[PDB]
Amino acid sequence: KVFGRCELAAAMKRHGLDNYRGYSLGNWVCAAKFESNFNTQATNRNTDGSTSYGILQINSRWWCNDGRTPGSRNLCNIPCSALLSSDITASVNCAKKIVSDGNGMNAWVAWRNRCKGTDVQAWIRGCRL
Repeated sequence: KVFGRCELAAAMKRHGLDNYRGYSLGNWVCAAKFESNFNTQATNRNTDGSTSYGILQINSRWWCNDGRTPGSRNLCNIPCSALLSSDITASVNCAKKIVSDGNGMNAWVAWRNRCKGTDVQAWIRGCRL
């Protein structure tokens, strides 16, 4: 499913991400914009041979099992395919664990390079929330 900007803001808020570990909703919508372009079905293979999945591009080396990443940890205890669903619940629950890992949202390289330190409030401007 390709989400609208305010539609995704409202689904992320209902799933408890506004201000989760101190990151405002605008951070999360900005990260999804640049990681997947709001598309739940986005997959991208990485250089180490792992693959990143879904709206927030969660990676198969540490977080989900896709059956083709040697020595991967499956920390969210989920098949990576569950992260491509139009219902973002599994993506949000795994992202909560990732942002709690000690490095915060720096774990998402597009957040670090394109969202960190910018007016991220612009991403939810205009939405009825």
